[PDB]
Amino acid sequence: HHHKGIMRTGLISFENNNYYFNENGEMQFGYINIEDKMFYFGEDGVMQIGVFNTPDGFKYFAHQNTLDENFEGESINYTGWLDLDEKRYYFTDEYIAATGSVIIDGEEYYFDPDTAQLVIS
Amino acid sequence: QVQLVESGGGLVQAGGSLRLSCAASGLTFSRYVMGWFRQAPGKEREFVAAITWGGTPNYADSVKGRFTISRDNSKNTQYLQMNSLKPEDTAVYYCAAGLGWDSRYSQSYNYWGQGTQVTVSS
Repeated sequence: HHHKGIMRTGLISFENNNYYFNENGEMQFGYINIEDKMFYFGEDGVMQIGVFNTPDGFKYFAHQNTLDENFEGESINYTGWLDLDEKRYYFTDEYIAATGSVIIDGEEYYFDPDTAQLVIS
Repeated sequence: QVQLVESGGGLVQAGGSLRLSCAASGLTFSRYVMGWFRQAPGKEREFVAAITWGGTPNYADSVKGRFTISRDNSKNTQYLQMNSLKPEDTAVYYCAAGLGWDSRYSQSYNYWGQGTQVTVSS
Protein backbone atom coordinates (compact mmCIF):
# COMPACT_ATOMS: atom_id res chain seq x y z
CA HIS A 1 0.00 0.00 0.00
CA HIS A 2 0.85 3.71 -0.03
CA HIS A 3 -0.52 6.35 2.34
CA LYS A 4 -0.01 10.03 3.08
CA GLY A 5 -1.62 12.14 5.80
CA ILE A 6 -3.10 15.46 4.70
CA MET A 7 -5.02 18.30 6.29
CA ARG A 8 -8.31 19.88 5.30
CA THR A 9 -9.62 23.04 6.90
CA GLY A 10 -12.73 25.10 6.33
CA LEU A 11 -15.71 24.70 4.05
CA ILE A 12 -14.98 21.82 1.73
CA SER A 13 -16.80 19.96 -1.05
CA PHE A 14 -16.10 16.41 -2.20
CA GLU A 15 -18.24 15.75 -5.28
CA ASN A 16 -21.70 16.88 -4.17
CA ASN A 17 -21.07 16.48 -0.44
CA ASN A 18 -20.23 19.55 1.67
CA TYR A 19 -18.07 19.32 4.83
CA TYR A 20 -16.73 21.71 7.42
CA PHE A 21 -13.32 21.01 8.97
CA ASN A 22 -12.21 23.15 11.93
CA GLU A 23 -8.75 24.75 12.36
CA ASN A 24 -7.17 21.49 13.55
CA GLY A 25 -8.34 19.67 10.45
CA GLU A 26 -11.13 17.91 12.33
CA MET A 27 -14.41 17.16 10.61
CA GLN A 28 -17.55 18.50 12.26
CA PHE A 29 -20.87 16.78 13.05
CA GLY A 30 -24.36 17.83 14.08
CA TYR A 31 -25.47 21.36 14.89
CA ILE A 32 -22.42 23.52 14.24
CA ASN A 33 -21.60 27.18 14.64
CA ILE A 34 -19.25 28.47 11.97
CA GLU A 35 -18.42 32.07 12.70
CA ASP A 36 -21.97 32.59 13.95
CA LYS A 37 -23.89 31.05 11.13
CA MET A 38 -25.46 27.77 12.24
CA PHE A 39 -25.32 24.57 10.17
CA TYR A 40 -26.27 20.90 10.44
CA PHE A 41 -23.94 18.05 9.56
CA GLY A 42 -25.06 14.42 9.36
CA GLU A 43 -23.40 11.66 11.36
CA ASP A 44 -21.17 11.04 8.32
CA GLY A 45 -20.09 14.70 8.18
CA VAL A 46 -22.28 15.61 5.22
CA MET A 47 -24.03 19.00 5.39
CA GLN A 48 -27.84 18.58 5.35
CA ILE A 49 -30.70 20.66 3.96
CA GLY A 50 -34.10 20.41 5.65
CA VAL A 51 -35.53 20.68 9.13
CA PHE A 52 -33.45 19.17 11.95
CA ASN A 53 -33.71 19.02 15.73
CA THR A 54 -31.34 21.38 17.61
CA PRO A 55 -30.99 22.56 21.23
CA ASP A 56 -32.57 25.77 19.89
CA GLY A 57 -35.63 23.92 18.51
CA PHE A 58 -36.28 22.41 15.08
CA LYS A 59 -34.58 24.65 12.48
CA TYR A 60 -34.67 24.98 8.69
CA PHE A 61 -31.22 24.71 7.06
CA ALA A 62 -31.73 25.90 3.52
CA HIS A 63 -30.09 26.31 0.14
CA GLN A 64 -28.25 29.57 -0.51
CA ASN A 65 -30.46 32.61 -1.01
CA THR A 66 -33.68 31.11 0.25
CA LEU A 67 -34.18 34.02 2.62
CA ASP A 68 -32.19 37.15 3.56
CA GLU A 69 -29.30 36.18 1.26
CA ASN A 70 -28.40 33.22 3.54
CA PHE A 71 -25.42 30.92 2.93
CA GLU A 72 -25.67 27.34 1.57
CA GLY A 73 -27.10 25.27 4.38
CA GLU A 74 -27.45 28.00 7.01
CA SER A 75 -30.33 28.07 9.48
CA ILE A 76 -32.82 30.69 8.29
CA ASN A 77 -35.46 32.86 9.95
CA TYR A 78 -38.36 31.19 8.12
CA THR A 79 -41.99 31.60 9.22
CA GLY A 80 -45.25 30.12 7.99
CA TRP A 81 -45.94 26.89 6.15
CA LEU A 82 -43.12 25.01 4.50
CA ASP A 83 -43.32 22.06 2.09
CA LEU A 84 -40.09 20.12 1.46
CA ASP A 85 -41.56 17.60 -0.96
CA GLU A 86 -44.13 15.34 0.82
CA LYS A 87 -43.09 16.72 4.23
CA ARG A 88 -44.95 19.73 5.62
CA TYR A 89 -43.95 21.98 8.55
CA TYR A 90 -45.03 25.18 10.22
CA PHE A 91 -42.60 27.73 11.61
CA THR A 92 -43.50 29.98 14.55
CA ASP A 93 -42.74 33.66 15.29
CA GLU A 94 -39.62 32.28 17.01
CA TYR A 95 -38.35 30.80 13.69
CA ILE A 96 -38.52 27.20 15.00
CA ALA A 97 -40.83 24.40 13.81
CA ALA A 98 -44.11 23.83 15.66
CA THR A 99 -44.54 20.50 17.45
CA GLY A 100 -47.57 18.76 18.94
CA SER A 101 -51.18 19.93 18.69
CA VAL A 102 -51.61 23.50 17.42
CA ILE A 103 -54.38 25.80 16.13
CA ILE A 104 -53.28 27.71 13.06
CA ASP A 105 -55.79 30.07 11.42
CA GLY A 106 -58.71 28.41 13.23
CA GLU A 107 -57.91 24.81 12.17
CA GLU A 108 -56.26 22.15 14.36
CA TYR A 109 -53.11 20.30 13.34
CA TYR A 110 -50.68 17.82 14.79
CA PHE A 111 -46.94 17.84 14.16
CA ASP A 112 -44.71 14.91 15.18
CA PRO A 113 -42.65 15.85 18.25
CA ASP A 114 -39.65 13.86 16.89
CA THR A 115 -39.54 15.27 13.33
CA ALA A 116 -41.93 18.28 13.31
CA GLN A 117 -43.58 16.95 10.16
CA LEU A 118 -47.34 17.40 9.96
CA VAL A 119 -49.32 14.19 10.55
CA ILE A 120 -51.98 14.08 7.79
CA SER A 121 -55.06 12.06 6.85
CA GLN B 1 -28.15 46.60 -9.50
CA VAL B 2 -25.41 44.34 -8.08
CA GLN B 3 -21.92 45.63 -8.82
CA LEU B 4 -18.39 44.69 -7.86
CA VAL B 5 -15.74 47.22 -8.85
CA GLU B 6 -12.07 46.28 -9.03
CA SER B 7 -9.29 48.86 -8.86
CA GLY B 8 -5.66 49.11 -7.78
CA GLY B 9 -4.55 47.11 -10.82
CA GLY B 10 -1.90 47.91 -13.41
CA LEU B 11 1.80 47.56 -14.09
CA VAL B 12 4.43 46.54 -11.54
CA GLN B 13 8.05 45.30 -11.37
CA ALA B 14 8.79 41.75 -10.19
CA GLY B 15 9.46 41.41 -6.44
CA GLY B 16 7.32 44.53 -6.02
CA SER B 17 3.84 44.88 -4.52
CA LEU B 18 0.21 45.74 -5.33
CA ARG B 19 -3.00 46.13 -3.35
CA LEU B 20 -6.14 45.16 -5.26
CA SER B 21 -9.39 46.65 -4.07
CA CYS B 22 -12.94 45.43 -4.66
CA ALA B 23 -15.87 47.74 -3.89
CA ALA B 24 -19.27 46.10 -3.46
CA SER B 25 -22.74 47.59 -3.86
CA GLY B 26 -26.21 46.05 -4.23
CA LEU B 27 -25.99 43.31 -1.59
CA THR B 28 -25.61 42.75 2.13
CA PHE B 29 -21.82 42.57 1.99
CA SER B 30 -21.41 40.99 5.42
CA ARG B 31 -23.25 37.91 4.17
CA TYR B 32 -21.06 36.82 1.26
CA VAL B 33 -17.83 34.92 0.98
CA MET B 34 -15.64 37.20 -1.10
CA GLY B 35 -13.06 35.89 -3.52
CA TRP B 36 -10.48 36.59 -6.16
CA PHE B 37 -9.89 34.57 -9.30
CA ARG B 38 -7.43 35.24 -12.14
CA GLN B 39 -7.23 34.50 -15.87
CA ALA B 40 -4.01 34.93 -17.78
CA PRO B 41 -4.36 34.74 -21.61
CA GLY B 42 -3.47 31.17 -22.60
CA LYS B 43 -4.74 29.85 -19.27
CA GLU B 44 -7.98 28.97 -17.53
CA ARG B 45 -9.49 31.14 -14.82
CA GLU B 46 -8.09 29.90 -11.50
CA PHE B 47 -8.97 30.42 -7.86
CA VAL B 48 -6.60 32.82 -6.08
CA ALA B 49 -7.93 33.67 -2.61
CA ALA B 50 -11.11 33.81 -0.54
CA ILE B 51 -12.44 35.19 2.70
CA THR B 52 -15.28 34.17 4.94
CA TRP B 53 -18.00 36.44 6.38
CA GLY B 54 -16.02 36.18 9.64
CA GLY B 55 -12.69 36.99 8.01
CA THR B 56 -11.09 33.53 7.77
CA PRO B 57 -8.96 33.55 4.63
CA ASN B 58 -7.81 30.80 2.27
CA TYR B 59 -5.43 30.74 -0.67
CA ALA B 60 -4.45 28.81 -3.81
CA ASP B 61 -1.15 26.92 -3.37
CA SER B 62 0.90 29.24 -5.57
CA VAL B 63 0.06 32.51 -3.80
CA LYS B 64 0.15 31.13 -0.22
CA GLY B 65 2.48 33.20 1.96
CA ARG B 66 2.82 35.92 -0.69
CA PHE B 67 -0.75 37.25 -0.84
CA THR B 68 -3.04 38.40 1.96
CA ILE B 69 -6.83 38.86 1.61
CA SER B 70 -8.97 40.93 3.99
CA ARG B 71 -12.37 42.59 4.22
CA ASP B 72 -13.82 45.79 5.54
CA ASN B 73 -17.48 44.97 6.29
CA SER B 74 -18.17 48.58 7.28
CA LYS B 75 -16.96 49.86 3.86
CA ASN B 76 -18.23 46.96 1.66
CA THR B 77 -14.67 46.49 0.45
CA GLN B 78 -12.25 43.58 0.24
CA TYR B 79 -8.55 43.74 -0.37
CA LEU B 80 -5.92 41.55 -1.98
CA GLN B 81 -2.41 42.46 -0.85
CA MET B 82 -0.01 41.03 -3.40
CA ASN B 83 3.65 40.74 -2.35
CA SER B 84 6.78 39.17 -3.96
CA LEU B 85 5.11 39.45 -7.34
CA LYS B 86 6.25 37.16 -10.16
CA PRO B 87 5.81 37.05 -13.96
CA GLU B 88 3.53 34.04 -13.26
CA ASP B 89 1.18 36.42 -11.46
CA THR B 90 0.32 38.33 -14.65
CA ALA B 91 -3.45 37.98 -15.30
CA VAL B 92 -6.79 39.76 -15.27
CA TYR B 93 -7.96 39.52 -11.65
CA TYR B 94 -11.66 39.31 -10.85
CA CYS B 95 -13.42 39.80 -7.57
CA ALA B 96 -16.45 37.68 -6.89
CA ALA B 97 -19.02 37.35 -4.15
CA GLY B 98 -20.78 34.13 -3.36
CA LEU B 99 -22.97 32.05 -1.10
CA GLY B 100 -21.97 28.55 -2.39
CA TRP B 101 -20.08 26.04 -0.28
CA ASP B 102 -16.48 25.56 -1.40
CA SER B 103 -14.53 28.81 -1.79
CA ARG B 104 -12.19 27.33 -4.33
CA TYR B 105 -14.79 27.03 -7.02
CA SER B 106 -16.08 29.42 -9.61
CA GLN B 107 -19.65 28.03 -9.28
CA SER B 108 -19.75 28.88 -5.55
CA TYR B 109 -19.94 32.54 -6.54
CA ASN B 110 -22.96 34.38 -7.88
CA TYR B 111 -21.57 37.91 -8.40
CA TRP B 112 -18.58 38.90 -10.51
CA GLY B 113 -16.46 41.96 -11.12
CA GLN B 114 -15.34 43.21 -14.52
CA GLY B 115 -11.71 42.34 -13.79
CA THR B 116 -8.55 44.43 -13.69
CA GLN B 117 -5.24 43.88 -15.46
CA VAL B 118 -2.20 43.09 -13.38
CA THR B 119 1.01 43.04 -15.43
CA VAL B 120 4.35 42.01 -13.90
CA SER B 121 7.63 42.48 -15.78
CA SER B 122 10.96 40.71 -15.26
